[PDB]
Amino acid sequence: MNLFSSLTLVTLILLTMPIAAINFNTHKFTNYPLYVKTTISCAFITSMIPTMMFIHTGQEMIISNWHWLTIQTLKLSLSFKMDFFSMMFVPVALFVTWSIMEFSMWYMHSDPNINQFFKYLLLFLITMLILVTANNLFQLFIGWEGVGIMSFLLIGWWYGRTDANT
Amino acid sequence: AHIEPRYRQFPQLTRSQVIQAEFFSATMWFWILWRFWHDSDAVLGHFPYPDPSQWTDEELGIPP
Amino acid sequence: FLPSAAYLTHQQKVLQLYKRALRHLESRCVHRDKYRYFACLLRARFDEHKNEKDMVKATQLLREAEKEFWHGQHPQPYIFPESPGGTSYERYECYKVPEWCLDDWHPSEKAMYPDYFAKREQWKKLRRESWEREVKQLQEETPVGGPRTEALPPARKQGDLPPLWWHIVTRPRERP
Amino acid sequence: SKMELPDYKQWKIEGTPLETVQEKLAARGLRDPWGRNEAWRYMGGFANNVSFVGALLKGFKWGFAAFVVAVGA
Amino acid sequence: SQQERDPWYDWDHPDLRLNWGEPMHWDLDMYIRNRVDTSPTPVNWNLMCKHLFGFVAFMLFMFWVGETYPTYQPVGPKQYPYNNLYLERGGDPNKEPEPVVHYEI
Amino acid sequence: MLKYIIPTMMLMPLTWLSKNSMIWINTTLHSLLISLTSLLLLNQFGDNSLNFSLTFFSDSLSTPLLILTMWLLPLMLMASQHHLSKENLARKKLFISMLILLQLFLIMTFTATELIFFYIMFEATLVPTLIIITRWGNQTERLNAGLYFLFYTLAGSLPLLVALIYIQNTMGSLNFLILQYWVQPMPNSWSNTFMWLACMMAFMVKMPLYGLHLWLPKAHVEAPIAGSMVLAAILLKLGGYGMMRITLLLNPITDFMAYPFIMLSLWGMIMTSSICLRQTDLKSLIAYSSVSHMALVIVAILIQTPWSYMGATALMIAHGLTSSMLFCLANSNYERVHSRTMILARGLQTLLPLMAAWWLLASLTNLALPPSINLIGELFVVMSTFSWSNITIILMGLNMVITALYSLYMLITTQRGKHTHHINNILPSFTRENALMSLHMLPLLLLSLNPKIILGPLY
Amino acid sequence: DAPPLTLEGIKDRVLYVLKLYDKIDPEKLSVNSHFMKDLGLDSLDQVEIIMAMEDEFGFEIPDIDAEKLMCPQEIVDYIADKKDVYE
Amino acid sequence: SFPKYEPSRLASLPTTLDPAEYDISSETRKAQAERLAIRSRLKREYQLQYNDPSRRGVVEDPALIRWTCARSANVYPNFRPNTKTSLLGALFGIGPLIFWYYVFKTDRDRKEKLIQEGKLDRTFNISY
Amino acid sequence: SWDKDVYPEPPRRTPAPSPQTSLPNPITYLTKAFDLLVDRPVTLVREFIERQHAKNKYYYYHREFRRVPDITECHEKDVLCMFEAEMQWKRDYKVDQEIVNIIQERLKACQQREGESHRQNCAKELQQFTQVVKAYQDRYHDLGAHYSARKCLAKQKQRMLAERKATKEAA
Amino acid sequence: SIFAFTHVLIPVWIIHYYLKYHVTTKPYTIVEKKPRIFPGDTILETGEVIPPMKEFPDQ
Amino acid sequence: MLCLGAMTTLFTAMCALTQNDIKKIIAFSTSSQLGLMMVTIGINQPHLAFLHICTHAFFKAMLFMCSGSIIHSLNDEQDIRKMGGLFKAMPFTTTALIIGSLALTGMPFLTGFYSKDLIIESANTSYTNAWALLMTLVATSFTAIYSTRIIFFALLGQPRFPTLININENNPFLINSIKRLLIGSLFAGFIISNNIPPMTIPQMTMPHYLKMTALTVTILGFILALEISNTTHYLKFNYPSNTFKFSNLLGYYPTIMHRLTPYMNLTMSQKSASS
Amino acid sequence: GAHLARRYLGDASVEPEPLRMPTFPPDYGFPERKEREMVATQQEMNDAQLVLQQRDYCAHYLIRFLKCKRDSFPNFLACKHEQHDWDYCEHLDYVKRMKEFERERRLLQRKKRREQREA
Amino acid sequence: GKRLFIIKPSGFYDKRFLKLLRFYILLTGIPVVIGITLINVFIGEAELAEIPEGYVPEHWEYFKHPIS
Repeated sequence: MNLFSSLTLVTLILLTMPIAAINFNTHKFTNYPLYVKTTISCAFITSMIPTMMFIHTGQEMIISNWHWLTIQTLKLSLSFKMDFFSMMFVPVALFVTWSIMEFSMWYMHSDPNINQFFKYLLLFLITMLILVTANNLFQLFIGWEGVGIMSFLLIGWWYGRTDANT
Repeated sequence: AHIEPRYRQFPQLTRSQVIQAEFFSATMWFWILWRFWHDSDAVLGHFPYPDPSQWTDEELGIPP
Repeated sequence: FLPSAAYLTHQQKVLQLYKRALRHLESRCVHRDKYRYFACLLRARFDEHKNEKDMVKATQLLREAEKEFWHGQHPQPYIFPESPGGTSYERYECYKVPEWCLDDWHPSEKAMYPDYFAKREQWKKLRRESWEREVKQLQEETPVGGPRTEALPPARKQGDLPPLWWHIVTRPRERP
Repeated sequence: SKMELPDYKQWKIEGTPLETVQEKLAARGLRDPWGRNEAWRYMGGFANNVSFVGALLKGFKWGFAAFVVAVGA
Repeated sequence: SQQERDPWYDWDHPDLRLNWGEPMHWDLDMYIRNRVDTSPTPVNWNLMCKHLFGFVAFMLFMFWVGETYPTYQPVGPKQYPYNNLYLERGGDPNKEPEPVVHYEI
Repeated sequence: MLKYIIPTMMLMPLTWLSKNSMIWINTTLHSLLISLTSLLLLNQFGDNSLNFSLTFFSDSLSTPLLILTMWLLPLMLMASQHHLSKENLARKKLFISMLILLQLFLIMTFTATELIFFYIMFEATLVPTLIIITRWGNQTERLNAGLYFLFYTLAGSLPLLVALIYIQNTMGSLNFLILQYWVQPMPNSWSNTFMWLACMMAFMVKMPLYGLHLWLPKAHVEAPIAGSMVLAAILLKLGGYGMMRITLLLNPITDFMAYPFIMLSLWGMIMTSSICLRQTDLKSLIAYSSVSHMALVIVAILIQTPWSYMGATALMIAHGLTSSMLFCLANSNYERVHSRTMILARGLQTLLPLMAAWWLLASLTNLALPPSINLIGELFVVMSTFSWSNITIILMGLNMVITALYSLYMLITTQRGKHTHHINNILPSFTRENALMSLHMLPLLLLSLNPKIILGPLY
Repeated sequence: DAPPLTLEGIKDRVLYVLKLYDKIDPEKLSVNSHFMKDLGLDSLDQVEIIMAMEDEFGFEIPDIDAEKLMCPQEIVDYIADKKDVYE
Repeated sequence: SFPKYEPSRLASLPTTLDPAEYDISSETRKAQAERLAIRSRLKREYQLQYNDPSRRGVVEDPALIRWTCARSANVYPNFRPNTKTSLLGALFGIGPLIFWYYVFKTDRDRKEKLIQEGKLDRTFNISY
Repeated sequence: SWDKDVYPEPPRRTPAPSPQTSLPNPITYLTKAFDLLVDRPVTLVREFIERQHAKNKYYYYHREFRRVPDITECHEKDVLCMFEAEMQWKRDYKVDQEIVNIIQERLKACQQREGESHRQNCAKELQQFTQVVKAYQDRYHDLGAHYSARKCLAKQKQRMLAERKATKEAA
Repeated sequence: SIFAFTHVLIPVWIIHYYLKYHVTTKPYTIVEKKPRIFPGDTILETGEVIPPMKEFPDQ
Repeated sequence: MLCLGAMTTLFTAMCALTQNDIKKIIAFSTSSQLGLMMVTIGINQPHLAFLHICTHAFFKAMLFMCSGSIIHSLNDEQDIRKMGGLFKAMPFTTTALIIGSLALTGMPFLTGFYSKDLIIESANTSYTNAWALLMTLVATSFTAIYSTRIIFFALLGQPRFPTLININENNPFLINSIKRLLIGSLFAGFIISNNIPPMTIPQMTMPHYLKMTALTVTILGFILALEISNTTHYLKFNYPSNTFKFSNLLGYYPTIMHRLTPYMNLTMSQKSASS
Repeated sequence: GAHLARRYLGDASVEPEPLRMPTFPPDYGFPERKEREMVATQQEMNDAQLVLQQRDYCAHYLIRFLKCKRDSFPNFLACKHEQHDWDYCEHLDYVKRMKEFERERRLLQRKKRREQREA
Repeated sequence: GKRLFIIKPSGFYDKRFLKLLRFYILLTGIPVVIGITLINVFIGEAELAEIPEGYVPEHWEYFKHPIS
């Protein structure tokens, strides 16, 4: 059924609107943690559904679209899958990260640069999701180095303290 | 009222944190007791581990 | 290596070893009561020999103290988590914006904060207002042909503020 | 901002670990610790906190009643 | 020059550990803090390296001692149905079976 | 493409008879018109090139490089004020018309049929950049930089002409199509090796190879910003373009005499990526970065694989964009602190809170972050070289590690952590500088979406 | 992340923890009371005092400043300087 | 109590135990006094360059510019060809190149002769 | 759709579940709610767009060609004969790459459909895949990057000459 | 509330318009490891049973 | 696979003694957990490793969040020293830490029991390498003893931390987050573990001292750490004996490699390249 | 175990080895014993899409178990009796494999024992 | 009397540049996207018909998308 694929794709696509929202904002938000809270909450409640269908049936599937550089005897589209691991891993990471959003609301209450912190953390979430869904190995490499770079920036958040950027 | 510090004395405790502490720890312990009695027998693995396979002879043509 | 002089003293070196050894015992010796015991044992060890009138005996015991201290130091001592070495070490240097800035702002943003900018303008007028005579006369009067020290005396002669003060007073608050 | 500072010599040392170190170091023959500081650490809402197996095994002070309910249901 | 010079002297440059007039050591590109930290080690140097290489070589020696002496429970091979499970190995679906059926114990 | 040539001739005298305070808008607007005009050409379909009476044709070996040059011209130009603003109006017109002439000969060079015309336009590319960097180099050895530049490019490029006249009078005329159609292999004699060595050695000097790369770093540290970007991006990628053109002839002996050049470029790639870790003079780090990437390009060109040529042109276009950008940010920093030295200019996290985002994005494109086209180039070259020798992947990955290391060190050294609290003259960053940033990187990402254009003629 | 401090309160805290000490007296104890000069105690106990101030207030004061304070007023002034507490 | 803690090229010898500090002479105290005076006068000149309201630009450090010009283009003089310089340059320049060139001779000979025979995994080896 | 001769599938199979429970079946409630909330407005959107383009039409045609004879029937030099021959050969190389792309698409389809039942009912596709790719390896592989067409002919002569000489002196 | 579920529903509508039509018209696209029929169950489309597993003994 | 995983597991298990930073203790704990998962792939058993990813994920997410609650509640002093006593003072976060540490080693028998002990049982019932099983057994004992040490030094000691205490949980968000993740650590481990189609053979037939032996080793490790604690109660000050010094400097690996290899390559960049 | 210690501290002749197990052959001295149950219906098991190393004996219980778990989905706890039946069948398989190992041990021990008594 | 004036560098030039950048991508982003939406909601792509018996069409009308 296309329902299964459609809900997996909306659980991917919900993790874009806060980033482009703050990049296109120009009128200052203060409830941006509330915004990230509700979008990750609905992403979790829409990712519990396809795993319920998964254990209800089995029914494993891969999706693929929008191919580019079909140069030689190979080709590659943005192509990612949903078998057992990418089924029963994604709501775990989403649930963990939503609680970490809560704890970062309270813990990082004082720094007035909370918006760029949430931008880095949510972009890191996107890239780790792209790693744990892909079957095209180039996209796995994309997720690999992207979470490396996000780990770099997200450790080196506190500029100064040369131990930390070391 | 807000929160207030104190100097070298035992801090104040509203009873909400202690009731959720009791609730959560003791529901863990109720869970682990209802896990140990009602269903499993997961520490002990439901099957008697046998002796060396039968301790019987004239088994399939043993050589005398 | 210090701004006042070059030699510390024998007493200053003994005392710095005392503070470092006691801090290392703090780091070794949790539950704090055995710490109090061993710390007063250390205090007893240094009051073994209060009556030392000799000098070569004192410095040789000091060198053996450095030996017996390096023989038994601790690898990760409890260093205070705001000091250099510790866990903060300008942790909140995210907002230690230097204060020569806040002068290149747009004038509507300067219209947002009127009275603070009037006060900063009159502080800056005070800064340039009392530079020439006081600081030049003190920095040509009090120095000898070598300055030969780093702590500097104030404007105790006649009037206004002590010299060389702007980037020592107007530092950020260490909680920005 | 007041702090109201619960005042000096209230501690009067009396404490068990500091009393042991005073008696042992006086058996050594010195009688001079720092003394009266850490009685706030050593009495108050402090001072017979639970032992090690008690904090971990704190669970069955409420779990048995609900477990008897679970046996009965 | 850099893990020495404790930062309580309060010189000029807060991180370069320099006070604006010095010979400016020829390896200022590399001897800084955040690149190479030459603190005094708590024990020695030769003692450190010999203990580390001894521990790693001991672990590799016991890895080899483990590799020459495997362990196993008393357990025979599996009993696959279609002659060590043909038709779902490498192939030849109607060409070359090797008939070895299991006999019971 | 004469509809590209004649508006460049009709753009130059307009700047001459432009009035005061009006040179700038006229040149910028009309070069952007040239950019749309350049975008019209992209039509290369299928089996053949797109030809045009004798002189002109277009391939994807030439079309993205041509679009790169004509897109680079307004970016070049708008980098090139505020550091000659107090100079004369006549000298300003002279400089701008010199850059327009240099663009004209570059378009001539990329849209060339014969290799003879390519040689003429090659040293026509050579001549104005000399005058630009030696006049406006703004340091005491811009003299030495221009002189090393001119003598290495002439003294390498010169016997190439004699070999081209020899190919002329041994095979008839020198169209690229006839040389596709009348070529025949020349076996392992000695004179074949000398002719191949002359041609490839001229281009080696232009690359630069590791044996003769002292050419570059003086000419980068001692140049103005327009000539810096032209020199690096268009001259090195023009050298690689010329090698890709000439290597269609003389196939059977490159397996015998390419083994020193591949080795020299690999070990020099490792040594150059190591040498751009520890130097001072912040500008020069990107110079040896360009040396390292063009060494990788050279290995890719000579191991002769279609994957290798696609990755080669991808790496060319990506490194041209990234190095031009990072030179422009280096010029912004030198506008700030008047230093060029690395360890002096520090901080820039409190100060300038979004200029740092462009430094970060540039260093991540240099690092081969995986949507950067740098990574597409490096990835295809790694695939081809592991097919080539199955053990040289270790040098590739060691280059990869060290490349990410020095680029990210260049980021966090000057621009992570503490102002020296004596700089106290930086203004917040101009809209012009940020305009050059978003003119560099927005086409890089919007090319990174659908990058099937920039891959080579072996698509 | 907001405990605030005062001058009078932190001076009362420093005088409190000096009054807590054993072998000095609260009889003649005030803010203008030099340690080595006219309280007679050793420099050794003086550095035990500075150790107590560090161990309570949670920041290392430098070893150059474990030398030349000797009186509670300059102690309160130096702690108020390191913590930057004024209005 | 201990073998007295040798240093190395990496292990820092701290200023606690030299032990050669303790044999102070009068000329060593004179040396420490002159060092203190030199840093005093340099910091005094630094502060007087540093504390004007009319100063806008950089602090104009001569030491950093000295080090950069002494490291960049004042290396080529001075220089002389010794046995040490020539041998070390010939050992670090062409040595590793001829080393990996020999190993690529070996691996290319193996690959050429191997697929010359036909015992390779090129049942499908498409992306040439 | 497409041509189901050239993009085939196995026939579809669906089993009927049977509770054995009385919850009843929350995912059925959710898929009915999905159908009524989503499937009907999407259908109305596509139906409106269907009518709006069902007013008037365009067309496009797949381009076909004639046949130039061969490269072998051109002379020694023939600048204008070899041009037609080699561009015709290069278009064959393009369509042949896309043939290999389609066969690899089929192989991935048989892999993802059959799950863990690989070696039953996928060996036909691996057999035809190694067939077509052995042909491709034999023909278009070892010709370098500056292929025009002529190196393919030289490789062709070399291969059949070596095979002829081997079977002759081993016959 | 209403902002939240229109923020959720308009990507569902857009990507389900995308995932039906263009994705269905591209042939070798979204594909499934098929559901697992059983030797006692039947077929929804064609419809017949598979004969069951055989006799048990020693169960 | 299993040789490298056993090396990591024993290395961090030995390495996590006398580590007075809390976050570094949790780092060595999670590296030992990844050593168990590398041994789990050392057997041909992927899905148990996946289940362990899920349990470990909820587990140390909740554990880091409790640790951050502690550290921000006492002014980011962050160390074991100057933090000693915490029980009966906001028992919600102490409850959180003891639920997390009891789920470490799988106190019998919780969500953390399931993956970890199926891993050790499948490792013991295998054609293993006679060394990796023993190293993982010793490392499970050691993760029991440093879980004991983080409990005992963070919670139950006599309270050592300075005054002016601002220990505060008039806070909805932290209590909701700790609430939800301990609810997750109680149930969701078993919920994920129960209803999956098993892609392996459950061995289920283990001898004497091969099924309860994991619990036996964790309890004797608790005994060993208990007697370490009771010897620490005394007033002795014995010398460090170089296993104590081998454990502080992280087995000397980060120290000596990060002081040696940035000296080698960069000094050769000075000597050969730049000069 | 201790059999491992006996095999590594005695001699490598009398104690058998895994992965080279069938050495003294089947039907060595059988009283016509070979049944080999095989109630799998292996083509139907292909239709059920099982795993390698599960297309084996004691898998019809796995068929019924997957059948009840698929057909009764919100039952988190009901399907366990067929699960235990499957575990009991795999226990019988484990006892079978241990019988095979210790039978080869006893055969090899007694036969080399007898030819050592006669040699 | 508790609150304190935080010291930021500036906001004006940065927010001005990003304001102009978003407005000048938005300036001809709305007409292009709305126009191409009008194209694929009104005019349609094409159909997949074939070359008939004896006819030669243009070198265009071999393409799917109409703006192509």
